[PDB]
Amino acid sequence: GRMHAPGKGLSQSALPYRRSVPTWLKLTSDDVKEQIYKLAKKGLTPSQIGVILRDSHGVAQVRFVTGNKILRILKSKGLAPDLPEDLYHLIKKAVAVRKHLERNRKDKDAKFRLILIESRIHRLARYYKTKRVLPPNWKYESSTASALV
Amino acid sequence: VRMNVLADALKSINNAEKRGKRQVLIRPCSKVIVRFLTVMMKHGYIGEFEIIDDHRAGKIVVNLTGRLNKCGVISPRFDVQLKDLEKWQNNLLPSRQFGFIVLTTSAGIMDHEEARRKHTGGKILGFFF
Amino acid sequence: ELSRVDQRHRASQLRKQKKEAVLAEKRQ
Amino acid sequence: GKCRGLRTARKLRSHRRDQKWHDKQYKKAHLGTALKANPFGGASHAKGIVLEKVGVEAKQPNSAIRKCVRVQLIKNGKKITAFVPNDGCLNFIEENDEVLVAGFGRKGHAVGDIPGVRFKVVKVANVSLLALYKGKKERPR
RNA sequence: CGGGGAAUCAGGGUUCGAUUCCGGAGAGGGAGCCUGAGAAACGGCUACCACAUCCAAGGAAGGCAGCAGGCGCGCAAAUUACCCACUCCCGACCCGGGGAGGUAGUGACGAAAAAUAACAAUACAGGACUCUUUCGAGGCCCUGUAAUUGGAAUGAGUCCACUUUAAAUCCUUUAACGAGGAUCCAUUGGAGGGCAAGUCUGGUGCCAGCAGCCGCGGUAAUUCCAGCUCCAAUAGCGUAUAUUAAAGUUGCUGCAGUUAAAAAGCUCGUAGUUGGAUCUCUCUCGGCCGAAGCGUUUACUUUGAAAAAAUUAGAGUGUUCAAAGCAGGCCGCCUGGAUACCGCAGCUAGGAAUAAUGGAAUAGGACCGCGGUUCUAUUUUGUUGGUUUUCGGAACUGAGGCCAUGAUUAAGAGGGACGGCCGGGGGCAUUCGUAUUGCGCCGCUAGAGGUGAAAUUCUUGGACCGGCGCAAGACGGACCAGAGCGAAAGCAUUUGCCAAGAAUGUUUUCAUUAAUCAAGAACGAAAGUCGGAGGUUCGAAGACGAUCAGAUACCGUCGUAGUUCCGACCAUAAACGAUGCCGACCGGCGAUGCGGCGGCGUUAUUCCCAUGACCCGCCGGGCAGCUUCCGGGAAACCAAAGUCUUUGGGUUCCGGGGGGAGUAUGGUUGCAAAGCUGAAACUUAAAGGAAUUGACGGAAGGGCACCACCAGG
RNA sequence: ACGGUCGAACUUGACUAUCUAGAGGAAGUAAAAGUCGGGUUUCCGUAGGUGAACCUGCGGAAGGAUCAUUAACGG
Repeated sequence: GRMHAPGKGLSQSALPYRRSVPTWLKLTSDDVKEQIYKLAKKGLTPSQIGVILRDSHGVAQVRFVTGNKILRILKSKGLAPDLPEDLYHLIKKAVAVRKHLERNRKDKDAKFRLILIESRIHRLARYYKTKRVLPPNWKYESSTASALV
Repeated sequence: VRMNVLADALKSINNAEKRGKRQVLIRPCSKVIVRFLTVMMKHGYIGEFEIIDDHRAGKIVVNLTGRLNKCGVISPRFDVQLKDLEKWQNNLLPSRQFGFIVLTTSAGIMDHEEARRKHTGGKILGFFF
Repeated sequence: ELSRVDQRHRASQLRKQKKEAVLAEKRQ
Repeated sequence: GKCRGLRTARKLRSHRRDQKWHDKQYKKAHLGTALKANPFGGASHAKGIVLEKVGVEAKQPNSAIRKCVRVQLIKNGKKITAFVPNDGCLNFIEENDEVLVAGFGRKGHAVGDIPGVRFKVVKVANVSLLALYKGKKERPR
């Protein structure tokens, strides 16, 4: 069941039962952490770093190899951005829909989906305010929206 | 969404008892579910079972005998003092001769007669007969 | 009737009227 | 379905009182307009003065002229039609005499053939209709 | 007025509590005061207001919601009696006083007990035991009629006395009198059904009447009015009204919402409610123990102490029994005057499952020791003035050691990435297709139109028809399917741009961020309303023509608003699955749409490789279908409308017999139309739902007959 | 007696709410037998037609009786 859609997908990952590093992976945790460091220096989200490590380097799961997950490694090194990844992408999508609605005035479908994206942004910001990742006075504004991205 | 995993487990066990199946798969598992099924086992009602450990919430395969008539959860978990347990075992149990209110107390999860013996009260979880 | 003071005023008015009639019929 | 939580006592009692207001007896008892429209003012009996005798036609399948009297109640002045029960009992009533009236049976509802009549006379000139009908007492004037 | 409590009640509950015990309040209405320990006192005072009393007319006096009593009011309620003897209270007080209170009077509020006969012999009558094949024969009880007998036994009454008591009355105790049925005489409601008890007799004749409800009465009334008889309760029994149970018809236990009353048009969303796995007691002071912290805190559960008496439950106890009461029992003694229950909140001390919550992630984190800065030690520097006694304690700090140093997992929960796709999803621009209508020119002709018939209409200034063009506005057929997409309303000509989106794939990321939602918001067919533009078709209103005892709708020609666009409003539909949303479980099947995976083969004129089009199987979410004795249901039917008296997964709206009525009125919104919210008086015994039979069809097909016809006599 | 204070109550307008008299207006009821005399399947929302009914326009429902046909598509 999707949160704002009538669909009910089952598309998701399935981790194996084996939590151990495979034998053929001849990488220490240190080299994997350094690879994460250079990918962050290129400038990417933790999801993109995980995908790049999965596809090309044979690292099936970073937290089985290093013992920590990617954004924590970034935050301990100091390369994590100030606003979280999913919230940043939600704001960017809302900004794109805002630009399209400033272009086209009669599009009601865009207005409806814009309302949905704003609601997702508010719920995620409420969660990050509870967990003290965002500042408590953080707020999403219609006008000062593209300044964050 | 899914709440009350004990309710899911007891419902699936009942619905396979009415169809007369030999084994039931209940997912997800819990400590509360395991203590409940243990209580149902020690009175010969449910039978011997397995806990499958996937690294998430596990699954349980329960071997069934044809003995269970009704397996039920009472939700919410009402606070049951010992003075008001009699009204509960009048409302839920089919006889004074058999059937069980499972309740959780600070001595553990038990049935109502053991709570009478141990002189405690608790919260109602279910009943089975 | 509404407004409790108004309905008590109405009752006092009606008492005065009927009691005036009684005092009329008792003088004769 | 019903909310069944442990902290839902306020929703349950609020919903019960709002939905209580949809009952006919509860609304007739507790809203206050049925007691203000009742000629008796919530009394089992009332005393009145006969204004008229009236013959009221029975509802369609029965055919009769039920004998009633139009009375004016002493305490509030409201007007009532009241049935006089047994046969020949209308001859005991004259115009402008005190009449004790009770309910007919159905608590504000019309009873039987007689249309619109909620009331029956019980006493005339402080002797009962039963003693007058069975010849046990006599009425003065 | 509030509590204690009362009525009812399976369990949960509903209703009452003016009222004698506890608390408050007030003395006609306010307001102010004196005195006093205490009063904003009222059987104290002072005003005003409203009442009202005596007056010699100047003045004077008032306060029953104390006891009795009266008027008034009403459906609704007692004596203008006796006493301080009891219980207690006041005073200077063993003595005085008390309408407090006690005692009688009234008293069918209500509660307890309890008469109106009992018996025997005879005469009929049953049922049993014995003997008889049976009939019968008896001694065994029982029964009423007794229009039969008979004495026994009593109180109701009348009445001395004792007793009781302050004096009495009553009760209790006692002499005398007191009972045969015309007396010492039982009522009140009923007798069709519900609901026990008559198809009896006379009267009445849809009248009079009865009848809570169904109904009875119109000439044979089981129902009215009576007579007889029977039934029910009984010193009581009817009626009216409020209220409780019946009512699982208010539903927490525990209802319902496809077709019976009922799920919001759709989606977002705050409060509210609910929320997935996960973790097994000790250092100092005092006598093995007491002190000191406890332990992140609770919620929960068990204990304890506190919670007036009366009431309620309940122990004891022959009030002559009982309702009651708190007494009593034994030959001066012996004893009683228990006990429980007493929500919630608050004190208390154990338990630690369940459920919240916290504890180290810019490490200014623990535990040890090594140090610094500042503030301080109340005693050891005999008596001191002292600069210093030392020691020891608090707050900011520098490194070091030490911790297995410190991050539960990755939900067939959710969000976000990423990948290749997919679709009448949306917006803007653009392309095309016919047809229609109009216009121009050309051809040939007198009709063309409409209808059931016509007529209105057009038309040789040349209609209709045929041809070649031009324009305008509309609309995107067939292809088009139980196919797709969207939150719903909805959505179909090409191309390009614009931004979204489900599903699928993933050994990606975050890690509970979620579900459902009062309030609040976005969108919402058609019609309609304000502004502009446009008008091809169609077309409400409207005009004509036709049509009739009485036609004012149907029908035909014409035609306005509209129908089209752009910007605003409006917020309604049979806005439908007449079916909330989210999660789980309970049978089978093969088609289809998208995505993915595995695999022989055929095809891209035998394809040179991958790739598309087909073919076979699997997986996932979709639109549907078929099959089923899963189980449900009033059923029709439904794999949900199932997992429901074996009743509890979370949550939203919402119904409560039919009408009056979605009406009035108020509020709010709208330019208006209207939308949302939404009664009551009154009226009514059924409205309604699913099935089941088939009178009569003015429904259809057949067969037969000179009592039917045909051709005739 | 001045002043203050508490403060009943009074007077005047407004906003009310009640009680109680009323010229007249517009109705019904009983008395006058007085005078004259064919169509629709069933609906929904909206607009028009003289208010509603009903009819028509526009957009929706079924809560309205599926017969027949359908294996090749190659030369």
